[PDB]
Amino acid sequence: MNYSYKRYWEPSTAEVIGLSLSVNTISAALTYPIEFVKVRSQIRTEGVGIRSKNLYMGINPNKVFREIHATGNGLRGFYQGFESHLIGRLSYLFIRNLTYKIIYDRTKPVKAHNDLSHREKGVIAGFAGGLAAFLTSPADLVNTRTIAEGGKPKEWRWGYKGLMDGINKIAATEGGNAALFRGSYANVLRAVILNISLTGPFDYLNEKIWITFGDMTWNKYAALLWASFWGSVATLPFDNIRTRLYAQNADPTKNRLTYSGWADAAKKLIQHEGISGFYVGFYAFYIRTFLYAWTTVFITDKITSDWKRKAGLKEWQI
Amino acid sequence: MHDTFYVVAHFHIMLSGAAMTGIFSGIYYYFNALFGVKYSRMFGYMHLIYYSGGQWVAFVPLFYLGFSGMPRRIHDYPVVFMGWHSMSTTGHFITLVGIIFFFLMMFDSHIERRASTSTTLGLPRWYKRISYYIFKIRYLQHTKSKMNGIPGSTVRLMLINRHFVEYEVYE
Amino acid sequence: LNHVQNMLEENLKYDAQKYNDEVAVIQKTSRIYKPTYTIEFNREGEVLVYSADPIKNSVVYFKYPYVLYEAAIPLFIWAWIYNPLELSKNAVNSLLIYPNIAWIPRMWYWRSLQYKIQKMYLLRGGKVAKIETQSLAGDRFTSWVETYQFHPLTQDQKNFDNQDNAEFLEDEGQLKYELGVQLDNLQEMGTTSQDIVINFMKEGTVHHPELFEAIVKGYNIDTSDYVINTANNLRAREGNHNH
Amino acid sequence: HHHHEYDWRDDPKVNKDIEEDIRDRGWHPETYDFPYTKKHDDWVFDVTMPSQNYQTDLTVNIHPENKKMHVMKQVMRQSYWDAEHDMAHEYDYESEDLDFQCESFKSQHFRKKGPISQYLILGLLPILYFGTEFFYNHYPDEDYWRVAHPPPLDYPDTDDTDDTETFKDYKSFTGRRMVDTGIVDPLWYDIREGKKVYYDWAGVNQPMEDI
Amino acid sequence: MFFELEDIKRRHSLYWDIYNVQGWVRRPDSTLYNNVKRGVTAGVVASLVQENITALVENCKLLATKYEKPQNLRQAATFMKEVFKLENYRKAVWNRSQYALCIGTFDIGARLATFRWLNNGWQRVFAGFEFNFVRKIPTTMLAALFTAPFSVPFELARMAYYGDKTFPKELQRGYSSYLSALARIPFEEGPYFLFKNSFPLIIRNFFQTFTLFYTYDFLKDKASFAWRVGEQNEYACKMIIAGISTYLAAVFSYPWMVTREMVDFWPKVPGAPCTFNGNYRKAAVWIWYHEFSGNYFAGFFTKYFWKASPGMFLTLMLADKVGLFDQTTVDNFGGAGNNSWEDTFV
Amino acid sequence: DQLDFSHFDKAFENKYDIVAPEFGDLHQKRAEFIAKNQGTYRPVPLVPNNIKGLIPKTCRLPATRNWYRRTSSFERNGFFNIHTPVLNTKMIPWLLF
Ligand code: HEA
Ligand SMILES: CCCCCCCCCCCCCCCCCC(=O)OC[C@H](COP(=O)([O-])OCC[N+](C)(C)C)OC(=O)CCCCCCCCCCCCCCCCC
Ligand SMILES: CCCCCCCCCCCCCCCCCC(=O)OC[C@H](COP(=O)([O-])OCC[N+](C)(C)C)OC(=O)CCCCCCCCCCCCCCCCC
Repeated sequence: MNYSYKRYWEPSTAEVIGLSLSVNTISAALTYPIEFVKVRSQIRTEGVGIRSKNLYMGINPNKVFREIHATGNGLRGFYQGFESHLIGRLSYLFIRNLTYKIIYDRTKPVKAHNDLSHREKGVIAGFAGGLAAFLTSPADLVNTRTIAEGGKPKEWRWGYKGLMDGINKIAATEGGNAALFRGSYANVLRAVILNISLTGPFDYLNEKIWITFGDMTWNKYAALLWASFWGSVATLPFDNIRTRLYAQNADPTKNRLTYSGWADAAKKLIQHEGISGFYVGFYAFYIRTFLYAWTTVFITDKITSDWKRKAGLKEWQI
Repeated sequence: MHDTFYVVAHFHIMLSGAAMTGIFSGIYYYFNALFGVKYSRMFGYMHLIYYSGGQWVAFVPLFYLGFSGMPRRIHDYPVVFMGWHSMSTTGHFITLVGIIFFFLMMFDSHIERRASTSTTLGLPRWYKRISYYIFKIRYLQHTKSKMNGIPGSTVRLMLINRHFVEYEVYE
Repeated sequence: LNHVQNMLEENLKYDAQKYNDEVAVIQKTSRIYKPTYTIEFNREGEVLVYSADPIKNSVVYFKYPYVLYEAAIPLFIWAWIYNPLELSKNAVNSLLIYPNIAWIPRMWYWRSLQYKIQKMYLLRGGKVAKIETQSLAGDRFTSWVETYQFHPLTQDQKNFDNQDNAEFLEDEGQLKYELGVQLDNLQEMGTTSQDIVINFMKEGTVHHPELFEAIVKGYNIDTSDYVINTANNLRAREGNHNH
Repeated sequence: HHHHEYDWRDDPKVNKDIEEDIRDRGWHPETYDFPYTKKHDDWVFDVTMPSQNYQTDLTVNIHPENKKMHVMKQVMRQSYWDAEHDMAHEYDYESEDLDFQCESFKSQHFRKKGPISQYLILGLLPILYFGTEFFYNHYPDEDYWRVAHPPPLDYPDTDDTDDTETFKDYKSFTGRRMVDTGIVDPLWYDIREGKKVYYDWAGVNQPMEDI
Repeated sequence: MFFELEDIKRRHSLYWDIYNVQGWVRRPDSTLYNNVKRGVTAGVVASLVQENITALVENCKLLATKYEKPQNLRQAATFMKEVFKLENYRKAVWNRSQYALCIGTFDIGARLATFRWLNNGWQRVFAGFEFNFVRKIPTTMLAALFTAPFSVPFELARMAYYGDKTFPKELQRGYSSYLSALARIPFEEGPYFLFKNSFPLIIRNFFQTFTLFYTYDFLKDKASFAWRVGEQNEYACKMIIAGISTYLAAVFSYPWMVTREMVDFWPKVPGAPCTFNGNYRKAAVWIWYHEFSGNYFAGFFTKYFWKASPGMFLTLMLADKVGLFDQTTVDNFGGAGNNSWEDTFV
Repeated sequence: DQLDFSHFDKAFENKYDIVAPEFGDLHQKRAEFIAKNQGTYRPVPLVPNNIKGLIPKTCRLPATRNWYRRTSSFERNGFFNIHTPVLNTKMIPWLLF
C-alpha cells in the first residue's frame, strides 16, 4: 500500500499557507456556533455530570441552542468568542502548517508514490500541533472565557470584549503574561491527540471502502464520518479538560471546582461526574468536527484539483 | 415436475412462508413471556407486510419456472427464465427488508420498555354472561383510563374543522 | 411552530380551552314534558310508543333508481363481448368496469332500509328511548338513545324542523307524514356514529302519541304517574311480519 | 436493605439537566417493589360518566362529548435493574451457603430490563452480519461489489479482449451489412489514440487507467 | 498538510469484472444543471397546481361557513362561480402561487434534484427487474434527510405572512406579498425564527420524500410485469402506482402534524405540567408508541391530505414525464454489458 | 458551602440572562396582546354579506344534505372509529371484486 501514494504535485509553502488560512476561516465561520454550544454544554455539567439515564444521557445540543437563542441575542450572539477564536485558530494553523511543511520537506520520501507512514506523519503532526497550541494558548483561553461567561453568575464573569482586550485583562489582573498560558498543557495535549486521531482512521476506512467498493464517490465522505467519530472519541476528554481549565477563574471562590492542573481536573471530573463525564457535548463536538473537516477537505480538494489540472497532471494523478 | 423449481416453490411456500410465519406468530404471541416488554406495533406491522408478501413475490415465480421446465441446482439456465428469476430475487429482498423490520421492532420494543397488558383482561373465555359483563365493565374502565389527555369528540371536531387559519382579507 | 403568532389560532385555542373548562358533562335541562294520563309500562319498564313493519311496506327489488343501473349492466356486458365499437383490449376491459359497481347504489338503499324504525319504546324515567329495527337479511338491531339526541326534520327532509312547535302528528295522533329524525350520536351495534337519520313511516301505528312527540322533540318525559302491566306476551326472537 | 443519602444532582425537580421522559410521567421504576404489590388503577368516574345519580333527574342531561381534559395516563414503565442490589441478591457463597430455596417469595428472580444500547446491535444485526458475510469476507470475490469498469483497449491480451479486432469487425464490409440486418447492435466504443472510449448510450463506466 | 485531517488520495491499479451494466453507472444527462432544471420545473408546476387547489378548497370551505352548500349541480356551479369571484380567493391564489414558486424551486425541486443526483446511476436489469432495490434504500434515505429542512423556512414564512394579517394594523409588519414577507422575516425576526421547533415539518418532509420516491420507484420497476408481461395500458398503471405512493406518503406523514396539533392546540389541564413539555418531538415519540393509531388519524383528509396529496401525485407524474425516474437498462450479454462474450451463445 | 450536594447551591445555577426579547419588540408586543386579548379580538375573514344565487346559512344542515357519506366516526369519549358499519358497507364491494 506504501506504493499507492499520490504526491506528484505538492503545493508550495505560500500555497499551503493561503489555502489553509482561507478554507479554515470559512470552516470556522460555518461551524462556530456548534463549538459555542459544545463549550456551553461542558460548563453546565462542570460538577454535575450526566444524571439522566439510558437514551437521555448527555446534554441536548438543540436544547442548549434554543436556550442561548432565547437569551435574546439571536444568531448574532454565537460569535462573541468567534471575534477571538478566529485569530487563535488561524495562528494555530499557520504555526502548525509551517512546522509540518518544514519537517515533511526535510523527511519526505524521494519517490512521488512513496509517502511517510501514518506513524511518522502522526509524530510530525503531533509535534506541530503541540507547538502551535502552546503558542495559541492565550488566544484559546480568551475565546473560551468569552463563551464561559454566559452560563456563570454575574460575579464570576471576566467580561472580555475581544482578543487584545482579553489578553490585556489577563496580563493585568492575573499577574502577567505567564498567566496567559493557563491550560497551555491541556491545549497542547488536545492538539496532539486531535492531530493523530483523524488521518489514521480516515485513510483506514477510505482504503478499506475502496477495496470493498472500488473508486466510488461516497468512499471519502464515509471515511470522513468515521474519522470524525473516532477523533471526537479520542479528543473530547482532552477538550473537556481544556475547557474546564480555561473557564477556571483565578479567584478560588468564583469556581464551582478548583483545579491545580490537568491531573487535578481529571481527578475531580472522575470523582464528581464519573467516566461518562468526559463525553458531555459529544454530539455537538462530533457534528462540528465532521462539518469542519468536510468543508475544509471539499474546498481544498476542489482548489488543489484545479491547480493540478492547470499544472498538467494526468487525470489518474489528481 | 421432479427436481424442479415447482418442487422448490412447493416446499418453500410450505417452509419459508408457512413455517416461518407460524414461528413469527408464536414469537409475537409470547413476546412478553420472551422479553418482558410490550412489542412495537409499527415496526411489527412493517415486518408482517414485507415478510409475508415477500414470500409470495419470491416463490410464485418459482412455480411459473417449474411449469417451464427449470431444473434445480443449476446456477446457469436458459435465458427464458431470467424474468421470473429476477422477480423471485426481488421477493427475496422484500423478505430481507421484512427481517430488517423484525430486528428493528425488537430494538424499538426494548427502547419502549412498557409492561404488557393481556387483551383478555383475565377472562380468556366468556363461558357465562356474567363473565361477559365483568369483561365489558373492566374493558370500558380501561378504555376510559387510556382515553385521558385526549380531548373529547366536540373539542377534536372543533379543532379539525377550524384548523385552517390562513386567510387574506378580514373585516 | 408555535412561535409564529396567529390570532385565529389563538382564538381557536381559547375556544377549545373555554369549552373544556366551562361546558361540563352534566348539563342542566328545562325541556320537561309531563303527560296528562297514567302511563302503563310493560313488564320490562317500557311503553311502546311506535310500531311499524317498514320492510313489509318498502319496495326492495324494483326500485326505480337502481333497476336502471341493473338493466344497463347487460349493455356493457354485450359491448365487451362483441366489441361493436372496434375498441382496443384496454378499452373493452374498461367497458367491463361498470358491471362491478352498478349494484352499489342498491346495496346502499338496502342498508338504508334498516334505519326505518320498526318499534320504539320509552323507558321508565323518560330519558332513554329504545329503538328496534332490522337489517333486510333479518338481522335484528336494538339501540338505546337519550331523548335529547332527537332532532325532527321537515317533511322534505331538507332542513332542521323546529325542535318544538312542529306538527308531524295528525289530530288523532297518527303521523301526518313519514318523519325523519336526526340523532347526533347513535350507538349502533356498539359503535357511535354521528348525525344518523332514522325514519318513522306514516303507515305505522303511533301508540301514545304524546309521549312519542315528546321523544321526537327531545323533551324528558315525566313518568311519575305510572302503572306496570304483568303481561309476558312476547318471546325472545319473536317472529314478526316485518321480514 | 437501606439506601444512600440525598443528592440534588439526582433529583429531576432540582437538577434541570435531567431530561424528563414524558412517557414515564406517573411511573417511577426505582420505587418498584418485587413482587409488585401496589395498586395504581381503581374506579374512575366524572370523566364521561358522572359519579352522582342523575338517572331519573329530568332537569339534568349527560353530555359525554364535553369530557374535560385530564392528566394523560402513560403506559406502565417496565422495571429497571438495580445492578449492585441484583448482584447482591443472586450472589452465591461457595462452600458456606446451603443449596436450598428460601421460604420467602422475595427470593424469586425477577427480570428487570437494563441498558438499551446493546439492542442497537440487535437493531443492526441483519445489516452488519450481511456486510460481515459480503463486505468483510469479500464473498464471493473482491471485484463483485466494486463499481463495474470495463477493461482498457486490448487488456490484458488481445485473446481475452480483441477490441481492436472487433473495431475492424465493425468497420469491414461484412460488419456493416450485419448492422443493416438489425441482429447486431452498433459498435459501443471508439478507439481514440491508444484509449478506448465507450459511448454515452452504451451504459457502462469508462475503463480505468493503467496506473 | 492543511489541517488536522489529511484526505490521503491513493492511486490504485486496474481492476475489471465480467459484467458492467447492473451496478452504479452515472447517467450522462444527470448533471447538476440538468437535474436542477428538470426538478425545478416539475416541482414548480406541481406546487402551483397544488396551491391553486388548496386555495380553491379553502375558499369553498369559507363560503360554506357563510352560505349553504349546494343541493344540486346548478347550485354547485353557482357556488364555484361565487368562490372564483371572491377577492379573498383571488388574493389567496396570487399569494399561494408565489409560495408555490418558492416551494417548488427550493423544496420539491431540491428533493427531485437530490434524488436524481443520488439515484441516477442505479441501473436496472435488461429483461427482468431490479432485484437489488435495497441498495437504493440508504441512498433514498440520504436524499430525504438532505432535503428535509429545505421547506421549513418557506413554510414558516407562509405561516408568519398569514399570521400578521389577523392582527390589528398597529401590530402588523406590513407584508404586501409572501415574497416580501420571505425577504423581510430573516432580517427583522432573525433567521432562526424560520427554523425554530420545526421538527414536525422536518419529519413530515422526510417521510413524504422517502415514501413517495422509494414507493414510486419500487412499484414502477417491480409492477412493470403488469404492462410488460400483461398487456395493460401502462399509463393507468403509472397513475395507480403514483396514487398508491401518494396515499402511503400522506399516511406516513400526517401523524407529525397531529403531534403539532396535540402540543399547541389541545386544551391544557389546569395546575398540571404539559403532557409533552411543548417540544413536539416527544409528541411524535408518543404517537410512535400510541396504541390507538386512529386516535392520531382524525382529520386526515380535512387537515392535510387534500393539501399535499395532489402536489405529491403531480410531482411523481411530472418527474416521470421529464425523466427523473428513468434508469439505464442495458443487455448484459451483448457488447458493452459483458466482458466475456464467448459464454453468451454456446 | 458548595460541594455539599445535600442542598442546591446557586453556584451550580445554569440559566442565561434574558437580555432582550428572543424574536423582537414587536413579537413581544404581539405576545402580550395575545395574553390579554385572546378570545376577545376575533377576526372574521371577508365574505360578501349578500350574494345572488346563494341561500344564506342560518342554521345547521341535516345529514340528508351531504354529498358524501363519511366512513370514520367519533366515540364521545374522544375515540376515533376507523371501523364503522359504513366501513363494512363500503368494504363489501371491494372485497367482492
Ligand atoms: C426451512 C428451510 C428453508 C428456509 C427457511 C428456506 C428459505 C429460502 N430459500 Fe431455500 N431451500 C431449502 C430450505 C429452506 N429454504 C432446502 C432444504 C433446499 C434444498 C437444498 C438443495 O436444493 O439441495 C432449499 C433450496 C433453495 C434453492 C435452490 C437453489 C437451486 O436449487 O437453484 C433456492 C433458490 O431459489 C432457495 C431460496 C430460498 C429463499 C430465497 C428463502 C428465503 O425465504 C430466505 C428468507 C430468510 C429466512 C426465512 C430466515 C429468517 C431469518 C431469521 C433471522 C429467523 C431467525 C429469527 C427467529 C424467528 C427467532 N432455497
Ligand atoms: C468487524 C466488525 C463488522 C464489520 C462489518 C462491516 C460491514 C457493515 C455492514 C454494511 C454497512 C452498510 C454499507 C453500505 C454501502 C453501500 C454502497 C453501495 O453502493 O453498495 C452497492 C452494493 C451493490 O449494488 P449493486 O446491486 O448495484 O451491485 C451488485 C454487484 N454488481 C456491481 C456486479 C452488479 O449494494 C449494497 O451493498 C446494498 C447495501 C444496502 C444496505 C445493507 C448493508 C449490507 C449489505 C450486504 C450485502 C447486500 C445484501 C442486501 C440485502 C441485505 C438484507 C439485510
Ligand atoms: C439547512 C438549511 C436549508 C435552507 C433552505 C432554504 C434556503 C433559503 C432561505 C434561507 C432563510 C434563512 C437565511 C437568511 C439569511 C439572511 C438573513 C441574515 O443572515 O440575517 C443576519 C442574521 C441576523 O441574526 P439575528 O439572530 O441577530 O437576527 C436579528 C433579529 N433578532 C436579533 C431579533 C433575532 O445574522 C446572522 O445570522 C449571523 C450569523 C451568521 C449565520 C450563522 C449560521 C449558523 C447555522 C447553524 C450552525 C449550527 C448551530 C447549532 C445547531 C445545533 C447543535 C448542533
